[PDB]
Amino acid sequence: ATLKDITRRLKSIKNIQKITKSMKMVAAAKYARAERDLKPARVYGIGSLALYEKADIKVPEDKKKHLIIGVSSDRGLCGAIHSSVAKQIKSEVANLTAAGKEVKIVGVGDKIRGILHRTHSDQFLVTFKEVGRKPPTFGDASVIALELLNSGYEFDEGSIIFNRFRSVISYKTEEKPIFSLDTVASAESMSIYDDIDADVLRNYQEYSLANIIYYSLKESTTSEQSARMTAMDNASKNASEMIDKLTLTFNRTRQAVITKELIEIISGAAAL
Amino acid sequence: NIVGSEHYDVARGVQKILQDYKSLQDIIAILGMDELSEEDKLTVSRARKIQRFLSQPFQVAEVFTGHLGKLVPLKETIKGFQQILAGEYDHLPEQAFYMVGPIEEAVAKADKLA
Amino acid sequence: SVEQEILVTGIKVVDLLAPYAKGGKIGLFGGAGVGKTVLIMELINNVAKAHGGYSVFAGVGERTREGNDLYHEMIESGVINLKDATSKVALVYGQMNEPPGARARVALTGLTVAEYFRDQEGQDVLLFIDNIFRFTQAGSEVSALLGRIPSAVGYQPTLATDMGTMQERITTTKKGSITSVQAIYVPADDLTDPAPATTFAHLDATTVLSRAIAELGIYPAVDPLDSTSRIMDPNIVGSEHYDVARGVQKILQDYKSLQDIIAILGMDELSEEDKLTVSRARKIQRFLSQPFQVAEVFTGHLGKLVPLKETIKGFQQILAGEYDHLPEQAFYMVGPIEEAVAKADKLAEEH
Amino acid sequence: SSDTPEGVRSGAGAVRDAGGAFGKKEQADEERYFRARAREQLAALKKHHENEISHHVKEIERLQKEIERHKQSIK
Amino acid sequence: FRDNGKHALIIYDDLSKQAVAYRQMSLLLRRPPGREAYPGDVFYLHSRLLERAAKMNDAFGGGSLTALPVIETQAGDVSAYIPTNVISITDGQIFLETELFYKGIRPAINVGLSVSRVGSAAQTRAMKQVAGTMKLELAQYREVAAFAQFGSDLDAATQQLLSRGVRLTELLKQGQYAPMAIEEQVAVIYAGVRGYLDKLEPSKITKFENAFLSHVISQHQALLGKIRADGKISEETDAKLKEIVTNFLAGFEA
Amino acid sequence: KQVAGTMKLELAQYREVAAFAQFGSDLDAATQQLLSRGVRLTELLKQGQYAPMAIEEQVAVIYAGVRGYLDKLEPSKITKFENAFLSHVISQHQALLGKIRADGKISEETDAKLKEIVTNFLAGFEA
Ligand SMILES: Nc1ncnc2c1ncn2[C@@H]1O[C@H](COP(=O)(O)OP(=O)(O)O)[C@@H](O)[C@H]1O
Ligand SMILES: [Mg+2]
Repeated sequence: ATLKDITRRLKSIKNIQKITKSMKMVAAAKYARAERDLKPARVYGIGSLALYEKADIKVPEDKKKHLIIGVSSDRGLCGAIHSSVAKQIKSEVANLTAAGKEVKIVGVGDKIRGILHRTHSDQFLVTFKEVGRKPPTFGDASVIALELLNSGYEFDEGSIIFNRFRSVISYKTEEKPIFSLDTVASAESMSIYDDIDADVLRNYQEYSLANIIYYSLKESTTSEQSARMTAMDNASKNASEMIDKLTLTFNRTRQAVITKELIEIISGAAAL
Repeated sequence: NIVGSEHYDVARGVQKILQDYKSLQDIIAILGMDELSEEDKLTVSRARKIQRFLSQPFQVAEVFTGHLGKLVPLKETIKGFQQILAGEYDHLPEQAFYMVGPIEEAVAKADKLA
Repeated sequence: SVEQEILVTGIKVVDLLAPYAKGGKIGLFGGAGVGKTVLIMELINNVAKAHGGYSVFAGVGERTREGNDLYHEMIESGVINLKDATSKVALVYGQMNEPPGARARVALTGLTVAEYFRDQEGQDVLLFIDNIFRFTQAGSEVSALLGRIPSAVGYQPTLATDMGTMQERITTTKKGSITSVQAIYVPADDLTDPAPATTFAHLDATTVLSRAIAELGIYPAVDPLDSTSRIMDPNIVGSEHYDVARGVQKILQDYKSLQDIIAILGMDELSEEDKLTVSRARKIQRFLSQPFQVAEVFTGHLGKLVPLKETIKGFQQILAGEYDHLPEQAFYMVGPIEEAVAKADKLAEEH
Repeated sequence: SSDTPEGVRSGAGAVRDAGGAFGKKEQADEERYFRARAREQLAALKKHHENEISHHVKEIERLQKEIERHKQSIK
Repeated sequence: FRDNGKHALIIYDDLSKQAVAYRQMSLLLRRPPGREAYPGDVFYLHSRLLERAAKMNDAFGGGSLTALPVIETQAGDVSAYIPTNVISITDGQIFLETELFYKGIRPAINVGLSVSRVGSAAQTRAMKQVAGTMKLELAQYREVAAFAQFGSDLDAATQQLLSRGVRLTELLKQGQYAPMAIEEQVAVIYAGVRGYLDKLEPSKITKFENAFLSHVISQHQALLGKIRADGKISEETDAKLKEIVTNFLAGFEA
Repeated sequence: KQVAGTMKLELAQYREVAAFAQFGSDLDAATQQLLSRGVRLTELLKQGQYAPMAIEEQVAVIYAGVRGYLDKLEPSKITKFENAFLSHVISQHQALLGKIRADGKISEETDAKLKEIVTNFLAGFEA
């Protein structure tokens, strides 16, 4: 209220105005590289989708076990990226666990496991860390897919959930299915398909697991950066409106203490 | 002992949820709603249903806006705030708690918009 | 007299960052409740018992409770002897239950006893005054009743004239010396007030206690980036003392530019070099704290008195990196750096 | 009103000078980091405090080998 | 009282209304105004009052005279003219706030800022044991417990300590015109710091207190009389209390 | 006038990008240049107490920084290099610190001679 308190509050938001305007210029370059890298890996996930157009495979009736995989970063200040994935995940395990199948989730990145450790603390195979601080790569998807086999859990149906980058403002959380037992992978559309054995279909589907995690390490990293730019512009616009309303309160409070101390002197002389 | 021990706990318990909405206005204005926890997106959405449920149409103000002046009794306000503190109306929007009398008009205004 | 010296008191913020001088003038700033009657009664223990010359304590308007401790804190400690003639202190006490014309002239009864020991006898004296803001402030209580027009914020129009009439009689001439330590109340923590800001020129050494530091438990509260001495000079204290205390102050001003980033980015977003800065700076901040001997009734710790040669060596190593492998709770409230590794072993045994 | 010496400006490290709800969002964030590094380093003080005797030990063995050489020279 | 042996206590409610009765009375006597039209000696007005609150030696009678001046401030600003002139006469303060009163801490005492020159630490011997550790366990709490937005999970590391504070914060709340005793205080504070409440819920500790307190005054009257008489909580007295909290916790909620 | 017209401008471009320097490595190579050149010129302007300099000696030191003969060095080695560049040019080149104190203006016959001093000292320094 007084003149000191208005100054120290106004001095604080002048700091926060600089930091968030620098932090937008940092994350404007990270998005500008992470826009470039995705279009090479756009044609990598062209191939694995093109498998399922000519051979239309579905999850037929029921499974004994299940997986749910959800990608994110470890970093905050991105708006609605992490809660657009965790709330999608709780929208399916409620939809499941009534058809009788057992579900066990794995969350790559720290921020998924932070949300889902108070209700879903029991369906965790493994957890990862240190995602997205350095740019994600393909060798990063071969550590997720290798430790997923040193686990013992036979899984016969799963899915992965990631944010499909649309534009600078807009992202869309989507899902994609995973066929992992050889039973569902060898069905009526696979009748024409030649020399691969059951032991070769053991080999081919496993490279698709390292593949389909790599397609979702290139989508959720661009959308996590371009929402770290847009949500920092709106912390910088919302700080310009708070100091211009605090300069005016400061200006009136500055003028009203010059007048206050001066009437104390004018009345101090004339009372003699 | 004077206002009755049931009323006194809806009194002090609705100031507690109102203070905690004020004590985060620094962070919501700069950063955003979306960088909060899940318990403190539930003292924000419950204390915006409580602010709106303190506005009442008066009898002398019918000539201004053309809305009927409402008088509520005492026992239908204590009963009507315990059903926002316990969390029974957490699906109704906040435009339904606004400028209504007793609490049954809030679910009726929520029934209108669909 | 023109010569400068050094003076070692035993404290790792005084002796490292704002060193005293034999014959200089020393002022203790800071608000209310930050540690000025403790820091001035600890220097009475440190210096004014291991001293050959005499001392005078002039109490210019303070609590009459606190004027009963120091009369009894120094009867059991040998500085006052009630039967023989070997006492080494003199007391002048006019307190804040006194009319405001008598709280303007115990500042002058002080440095009239503390001048006969310098001029007439050729001795060396120490001057302790608490508090000297009550000399100025009790001149504003009878200004308009005398018949003057009051100046700016309410003080008398003879502020810097009645003050400088007194603060020039506290000097070291060529017949003796005076080492003066004066406590200076800053009203409402406002340093730009006209009663403290006209006292920053009558002094060689300023030790400014802050309150935002003593709220973190750090004691003595002394601000590292606001204390200042004249003899911080690469030709009096040496070019090893100087390179240390200009790297302690340079890493603490590097801290504050990171604290505005932590409030938004959080701690686990920073790079690996800037994390090394915050850890050493918090190690240095905790190492500037030291348990005084007069906090043996407040905290229950035991007191230290660090020599100067160990003070320079200890801080030289935290900046180098030779204690990067310890917890911060070792460094809180120790003396020498060899006691700050004898705590990190007891914490690991009781784990 | 910042492109003028007359128009007021801010200092460095003023966010924690106010005392708001960003100065306490930062004073607590630093304790939630440097309390958990304080037991990564309190646990590894069992090993390297034995290693500094092991290095000293290493030196001792080295010096005894030199002594051995001298003893054989004398012989 | 004080000049004849006994012990007195005095409350000035309040001392911001003994100042505006001096500003008016001494403006109509044509005395020139100072700051905020207060006279020159408002500091001398309060100081010649608050120094009679003595503690005499034992060769005069040994009597005491405490004083508790109340001060109302505007908008919670403590840097005003009449507040700061009376902060620096008193040994310690009790800072009452508004956001403590409304969040739920009533009596709304800022225990962080309520400093006190402890008065030669005459707390008492048994309270030194349980509130010595309480003072540090609450101070450990306040450094680390101000996020309201969580992203990471460290239940072995942080969430154990902040669970000791909310059990000791909600213990500190009180009612009105029903003040406790000191050995009824040592018992209820014993059960909070010794881990005997971390398996409750914090919305039940205010209910846990009165059921506990009625059980000890009724069934354990000779227990509390050995804390008040002997001063300290002895090691065999530490033994007897170890069952009573756990026997009651075995059958509290059923 | 000749050297400070390039110096006052380039220490002014550093002030606009002075926020980026705290957490920055993912920036453009031009912005990473202004963080480089602007922190060498700041290290030149440090100066110890009670040491005034002659005018044509300051035209030697400032000629080293603003022309490009300090970018390949470490910023704690700038305040050492200046002191070692001055003591070499006072003693072994005193005839050229009186050809500026008399003529006043740096001619091209001196602008080509200081190029053969700084580069022929920047080699035999880092030891
Ligand atoms: N070693 C210490 N360092 C900092 N403060 C202390 C220490 N020991 C006690 N204190 C507390 O700090 C307060 C400082 O008040 P004090 O220095 O006596 O008066 P002033 O208001 O003149 O600073 C004391 O009330 C005391 O309770
Ligand atoms: Mg004092």
